[PDB]
Amino acid sequence: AATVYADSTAAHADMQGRRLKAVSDGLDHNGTGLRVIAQTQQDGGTWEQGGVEGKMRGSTQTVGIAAKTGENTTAAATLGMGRSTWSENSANAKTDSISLFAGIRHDAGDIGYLKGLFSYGRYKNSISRSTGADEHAEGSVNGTLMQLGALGGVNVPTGDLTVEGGLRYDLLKQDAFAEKGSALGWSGNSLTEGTLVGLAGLKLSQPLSDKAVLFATAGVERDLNGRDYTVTGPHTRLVAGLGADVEFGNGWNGLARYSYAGSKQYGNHSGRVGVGYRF
Ligand SMILES: CCCCCCCCCCOCCOCCOCCOCCOCCO
Repeated sequence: AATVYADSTAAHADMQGRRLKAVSDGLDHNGTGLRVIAQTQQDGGTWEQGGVEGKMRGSTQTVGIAAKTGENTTAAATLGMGRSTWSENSANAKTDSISLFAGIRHDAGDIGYLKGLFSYGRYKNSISRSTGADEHAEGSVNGTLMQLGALGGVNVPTGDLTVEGGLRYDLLKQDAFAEKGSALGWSGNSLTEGTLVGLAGLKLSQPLSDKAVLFATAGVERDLNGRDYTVTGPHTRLVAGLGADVEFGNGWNGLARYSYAGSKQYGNHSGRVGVGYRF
Protein backbone atom coordinates (compact mmCIF):
# COMPACT_ATOMS: atom_id res chain seq x y z
CA ALA A 1 0.00 0.00 0.00
CA ALA A 2 1.93 2.97 -1.47
CA THR A 3 -1.25 5.06 -1.42
CA VAL A 4 1.04 7.97 -0.50
CA TYR A 5 2.09 8.50 -4.07
CA ALA A 6 -1.54 8.49 -5.38
CA ASP A 7 -2.64 10.82 -2.61
CA SER A 8 0.13 13.40 -2.97
CA THR A 9 -0.40 13.55 -6.72
CA ALA A 10 -4.14 13.93 -6.08
CA ALA A 11 -3.39 16.73 -3.55
CA HIS A 12 -1.32 18.57 -6.18
CA ALA A 13 -3.98 18.33 -8.94
CA ASP A 14 -6.58 19.60 -6.48
CA MET A 15 -4.43 22.59 -5.57
CA GLN A 16 -3.78 23.20 -9.25
CA GLY A 17 -7.49 23.59 -9.95
CA ARG A 18 -7.65 26.51 -7.57
CA ARG A 19 -4.47 28.02 -9.03
CA LEU A 20 -6.25 28.04 -12.37
CA LYS A 21 -9.39 29.58 -10.76
CA ALA A 22 -7.24 32.47 -9.57
CA VAL A 23 -5.89 33.28 -13.02
CA SER A 24 -9.45 33.03 -14.43
CA ASP A 25 -10.72 35.38 -11.75
CA GLY A 26 -8.00 37.78 -12.95
CA LEU A 27 -9.76 38.03 -16.30
CA ASP A 28 -12.84 39.64 -14.68
CA HIS A 29 -11.22 42.53 -12.75
CA ASN A 30 -9.80 44.30 -15.75
CA GLY A 31 -10.92 47.82 -16.66
CA THR A 32 -8.47 49.93 -18.74
CA GLY A 33 -4.95 48.97 -19.76
CA LEU A 34 -2.62 46.33 -18.44
CA ARG A 35 -2.27 44.97 -14.94
CA VAL A 36 0.75 43.24 -13.41
CA ILE A 37 -0.17 41.01 -10.42
CA ALA A 38 1.77 39.31 -7.59
CA GLN A 39 -0.13 36.84 -5.37
CA THR A 40 0.22 34.33 -2.55
CA GLN A 41 -2.39 31.56 -2.33
CA GLN A 42 -2.31 29.41 0.89
CA ASP A 43 -4.19 26.05 1.04
CA GLY A 44 -5.03 23.87 4.01
CA GLY A 45 -7.29 20.87 4.37
CA THR A 46 -7.90 17.28 5.34
CA TRP A 47 -8.92 14.51 2.91
CA GLU A 48 -9.92 10.87 3.21
CA GLN A 49 -8.83 9.33 -0.11
CA GLY A 50 -10.23 5.80 -0.12
CA GLY A 51 -9.52 4.73 3.44
CA VAL A 52 -6.52 6.99 4.09
CA GLU A 53 -6.89 10.40 5.82
CA GLY A 54 -4.28 13.00 5.05
CA LYS A 55 -3.44 16.63 5.51
CA MET A 56 -2.51 18.94 2.67
CA ARG A 57 -0.87 22.32 3.13
CA GLY A 58 0.20 24.49 0.28
CA SER A 59 1.69 27.78 -0.71
CA THR A 60 1.86 29.23 -4.22
CA GLN A 61 3.52 32.46 -5.36
CA THR A 62 2.36 33.76 -8.70
CA VAL A 63 3.32 36.69 -10.84
CA GLY A 64 1.02 37.50 -13.75
CA ILE A 65 -0.20 40.01 -16.25
CA ALA A 66 -3.61 40.70 -17.65
CA ALA A 67 -4.67 43.13 -20.37
CA LYS A 68 -7.38 44.16 -22.82
CA THR A 69 -6.07 42.73 -26.07
CA GLY A 70 -9.18 43.97 -27.94
CA GLU A 71 -12.38 46.00 -27.43
CA ASN A 72 -14.00 42.75 -26.09
CA THR A 73 -11.01 40.52 -25.34
CA THR A 74 -8.93 40.06 -22.23
CA ALA A 75 -5.84 37.88 -21.81
CA ALA A 76 -3.78 36.74 -18.90
CA ALA A 77 -0.62 34.86 -18.43
CA THR A 78 0.69 33.82 -15.02
CA LEU A 79 3.68 31.98 -13.73
CA GLY A 80 3.36 30.04 -10.54
CA MET A 81 5.79 28.38 -8.22
CA GLY A 82 4.30 26.09 -5.61
CA ARG A 83 5.31 24.21 -2.57
CA SER A 84 2.80 21.91 -0.96
CA THR A 85 2.81 18.97 1.46
CA TRP A 86 0.75 15.89 2.15
CA SER A 87 0.68 13.76 5.36
CA GLU A 88 -0.72 10.33 6.18
CA ASN A 89 -0.19 7.58 8.70
CA SER A 90 3.34 6.36 8.05
CA ALA A 91 4.41 8.82 5.36
CA ASN A 92 4.55 12.32 4.06
CA ALA A 93 5.30 14.11 0.83
CA LYS A 94 6.45 17.45 -0.44
CA THR A 95 5.48 18.68 -3.91
CA ASP A 96 7.33 21.39 -5.76
CA SER A 97 5.71 22.81 -8.80
CA ILE A 98 6.21 25.16 -11.65
CA SER A 99 3.29 26.15 -13.75
CA LEU A 100 2.31 28.50 -16.47
CA PHE A 101 -1.34 29.57 -16.59
CA ALA A 102 -3.05 31.30 -19.50
CA GLY A 103 -6.57 32.60 -20.01
CA ILE A 104 -8.60 34.39 -22.63
CA ARG A 105 -12.03 35.95 -22.01
CA HIS A 106 -14.23 37.07 -24.86
CA ASP A 107 -17.19 39.36 -24.01
CA ALA A 108 -20.37 39.50 -25.96
CA GLY A 109 -20.92 43.20 -25.21
CA ASP A 110 -22.43 43.46 -21.74
CA ILE A 111 -24.49 40.24 -21.73
CA GLY A 112 -21.89 37.64 -20.82
CA TYR A 113 -18.65 36.09 -21.93
CA LEU A 114 -16.68 32.99 -22.71
CA LYS A 115 -13.35 32.02 -21.12
CA GLY A 116 -10.63 29.65 -22.39
CA LEU A 117 -8.03 28.51 -19.83
CA PHE A 118 -4.83 26.50 -20.30
CA SER A 119 -2.03 25.50 -17.94
CA TYR A 120 1.12 23.46 -18.14
CA GLY A 121 3.01 22.60 -15.04
CA ARG A 122 5.62 20.24 -13.84
CA TYR A 123 5.73 18.73 -10.40
CA LYS A 124 8.13 16.87 -8.18
CA ASN A 125 6.89 14.77 -5.25
CA SER A 126 9.35 13.77 -2.56
CA ILE A 127 8.00 11.01 -0.40
CA SER A 128 9.36 9.57 2.75
CA ARG A 129 7.53 6.67 4.36
CA SER A 130 8.21 4.89 7.60
CA THR A 131 8.60 1.31 6.56
CA GLY A 132 9.80 -0.06 9.93
CA ALA A 133 11.60 0.76 13.21
CA ASP A 134 13.55 3.97 12.36
CA GLU A 135 13.57 2.89 8.70
CA HIS A 136 12.29 5.08 5.88
CA ALA A 137 12.01 4.80 2.10
CA GLU A 138 12.66 7.97 0.11
CA GLY A 139 11.06 8.36 -3.33
CA SER A 140 11.05 11.01 -5.98
CA VAL A 141 8.68 11.35 -8.90
CA ASN A 142 8.09 13.87 -11.58
CA GLY A 143 4.96 14.57 -13.46
CA THR A 144 3.24 16.98 -15.80
CA LEU A 145 -0.22 18.30 -15.33
CA MET A 146 -2.15 20.15 -18.00
CA GLN A 147 -5.46 21.83 -17.66
CA LEU A 148 -7.86 23.00 -20.33
CA GLY A 149 -10.92 25.01 -19.42
CA ALA A 150 -13.98 26.38 -21.07
CA LEU A 151 -16.38 28.54 -19.14
CA GLY A 152 -19.36 30.65 -20.11
CA GLY A 153 -20.71 33.44 -17.91
CA VAL A 154 -23.79 35.70 -17.83
CA ASN A 155 -23.81 38.90 -15.78
CA VAL A 156 -27.19 39.81 -14.07
CA PRO A 157 -27.32 42.64 -11.40
CA THR A 158 -27.64 47.66 -6.52
CA GLY A 159 -24.65 45.38 -7.38
CA ASP A 160 -23.69 42.44 -9.54
CA LEU A 161 -24.55 38.67 -9.85
CA THR A 162 -22.45 36.66 -12.39
CA VAL A 163 -23.27 33.01 -13.13
CA GLU A 164 -20.44 30.95 -14.46
CA GLY A 165 -20.08 27.37 -15.58
CA GLY A 166 -18.09 24.93 -17.68
CA LEU A 167 -15.58 22.18 -17.81
CA ARG A 168 -11.92 21.70 -16.94
CA TYR A 169 -9.96 18.75 -18.30
CA ASP A 170 -6.90 17.68 -16.25
CA LEU A 171 -4.34 15.59 -18.03
CA LEU A 172 -1.70 14.20 -15.67
CA LYS A 173 1.29 12.33 -17.02
CA GLN A 174 3.46 11.01 -14.16
CA ASP A 175 6.84 9.28 -14.66
CA ALA A 176 8.06 5.99 -13.31
CA PHE A 177 10.01 6.11 -10.07
CA ALA A 178 11.69 3.90 -7.49
CA GLU A 179 12.42 4.41 -3.79
CA LYS A 180 16.01 4.30 -2.46
CA GLY A 181 17.04 3.59 1.10
CA SER A 182 14.88 0.59 2.06
CA ALA A 183 14.90 -3.19 1.60
CA LEU A 184 11.10 -2.98 1.10
CA GLY A 185 11.47 -0.13 -1.34
CA TRP A 186 8.92 0.24 -4.03
CA SER A 187 8.94 1.14 -7.68
CA GLY A 188 6.07 2.48 -9.71
CA ASN A 189 5.27 2.78 -13.40
CA SER A 190 4.25 5.85 -15.33
CA LEU A 191 0.73 6.92 -15.32
CA THR A 192 -1.46 8.99 -17.68
CA GLU A 193 -4.84 10.10 -16.34
CA GLY A 194 -7.38 12.50 -17.82
CA THR A 195 -10.28 13.91 -15.79
CA LEU A 196 -13.20 16.10 -16.85
CA VAL A 197 -14.54 18.38 -14.13
CA GLY A 198 -17.86 20.18 -14.18
CA LEU A 199 -17.95 23.59 -12.53
CA ALA A 200 -20.73 26.01 -11.80
CA GLY A 201 -20.76 29.05 -9.64
CA LEU A 202 -22.19 32.34 -8.43
CA LYS A 203 -20.44 35.62 -7.70
CA LEU A 204 -22.27 38.43 -5.91
CA SER A 205 -20.15 41.58 -6.28
CA GLN A 206 -21.31 44.61 -4.23
CA PRO A 207 -19.24 47.77 -4.79
CA LEU A 208 -18.61 49.67 -1.56
CA SER A 209 -17.29 52.76 -3.27
CA ASP A 210 -15.40 53.87 -6.40
CA LYS A 211 -12.32 52.15 -4.95
CA ALA A 212 -13.54 48.86 -3.45
CA VAL A 213 -15.74 45.88 -4.02
CA LEU A 214 -16.66 42.91 -1.86
CA PHE A 215 -17.95 39.61 -3.33
CA ALA A 216 -19.48 36.45 -2.02
CA THR A 217 -19.06 33.20 -4.06
CA ALA A 218 -20.90 29.89 -3.97
CA GLY A 219 -19.95 27.05 -6.31
CA VAL A 220 -20.22 23.43 -7.26
CA GLU A 221 -17.48 21.16 -8.60
CA ARG A 222 -17.35 17.45 -9.33
CA ASP A 223 -15.24 15.04 -11.27
CA LEU A 224 -17.28 13.76 -14.18
CA ASN A 225 -15.07 10.68 -14.56
CA GLY A 226 -12.40 8.75 -12.74
CA ARG A 227 -9.50 10.38 -11.01
CA ASP A 228 -7.24 7.52 -10.06
CA TYR A 229 -3.60 8.30 -9.42
CA THR A 230 -2.82 4.89 -8.00
CA VAL A 231 0.34 3.70 -9.73
CA THR A 232 1.00 0.16 -10.87
CA GLY A 233 4.30 -1.08 -9.42
CA PRO A 234 -16.19 11.07 -7.21
CA HIS A 235 -18.17 13.52 -5.11
CA THR A 236 -19.70 16.92 -5.61
CA ARG A 237 -18.05 19.71 -3.60
CA LEU A 238 -19.68 22.91 -2.49
CA VAL A 239 -17.38 25.89 -2.25
CA ALA A 240 -18.30 29.13 -0.48
CA GLY A 241 -16.03 32.18 -0.47
CA LEU A 242 -15.34 35.83 0.22
CA GLY A 243 -13.44 38.54 -1.46
CA ALA A 244 -12.51 42.16 -1.85
CA ASP A 245 -10.54 44.11 -4.53
CA VAL A 246 -9.35 47.57 -3.38
CA GLU A 247 -7.82 50.46 -5.45
CA PHE A 248 -5.10 52.07 -3.21
CA GLY A 249 -4.39 54.85 -5.70
CA ASN A 250 -1.62 55.79 -8.13
CA GLY A 251 -2.05 52.48 -10.03
CA TRP A 252 -1.92 50.05 -7.09
CA ASN A 253 -4.69 47.60 -6.16
CA GLY A 254 -4.88 44.94 -3.46
CA LEU A 255 -6.79 41.71 -3.24
CA ALA A 256 -8.14 39.34 -0.57
CA ARG A 257 -9.96 36.05 -1.17
CA TYR A 258 -10.91 33.28 1.19
CA SER A 259 -12.73 30.09 0.17
CA TYR A 260 -13.85 26.80 1.76
CA ALA A 261 -14.46 23.63 -0.30
CA GLY A 262 -16.40 20.67 1.20
CA SER A 263 -17.66 17.22 0.37
CA LYS A 264 -18.07 14.20 2.59
CA GLN A 265 -14.51 13.34 3.61
CA TYR A 266 -13.09 16.50 2.09
CA GLY A 267 -12.51 19.98 3.40
CA ASN A 268 -10.09 22.64 2.21
CA HIS A 269 -9.42 26.22 3.29
CA SER A 270 -8.09 28.35 0.37
CA GLY A 271 -6.84 31.90 0.97
CA ARG A 272 -5.26 34.52 -1.31
CA VAL A 273 -3.62 37.96 -1.07
CA GLY A 274 -2.68 39.87 -4.21
CA VAL A 275 -1.01 43.19 -4.89
CA GLY A 276 -1.46 44.68 -8.35
CA TYR A 277 -0.31 47.48 -10.62
CA ARG A 278 -2.36 48.89 -13.49
CA PHE A 279 -0.27 50.84 -16.04
C1 LIG B 1 7.18 29.14 -3.17
C2 LIG B 1 8.34 30.08 -3.43
C3 LIG B 1 8.35 30.67 -4.84
C4 LIG B 1 9.00 32.05 -4.91
C5 LIG B 1 9.11 32.55 -6.35
C6 LIG B 1 8.07 33.59 -6.80
C7 LIG B 1 7.31 33.19 -8.09
C8 LIG B 1 7.39 34.26 -9.19
C9 LIG B 1 7.46 33.75 -10.65
C10 LIG B 1 8.57 34.45 -11.46
O1 LIG B 1 8.21 34.83 -12.79
C11 LIG B 1 7.52 36.08 -12.83
C12 LIG B 1 7.06 36.47 -14.24
O2 LIG B 1 5.77 35.94 -14.70
C13 LIG B 1 5.16 36.79 -15.71
C14 LIG B 1 4.15 36.10 -16.64
O3 LIG B 1 4.61 36.00 -17.99
C15 LIG B 1 4.22 37.07 -18.86
C16 LIG B 1 4.69 36.79 -20.29
O4 LIG B 1 4.41 37.89 -21.18
C17 LIG B 1 4.46 37.51 -22.56
C18 LIG B 1 5.00 38.61 -23.47
O5 LIG B 1 3.92 39.25 -24.16
C19 LIG B 1 3.85 39.10 -25.58
C20 LIG B 1 2.66 39.87 -26.18
O6 LIG B 1 1.58 38.98 -26.47
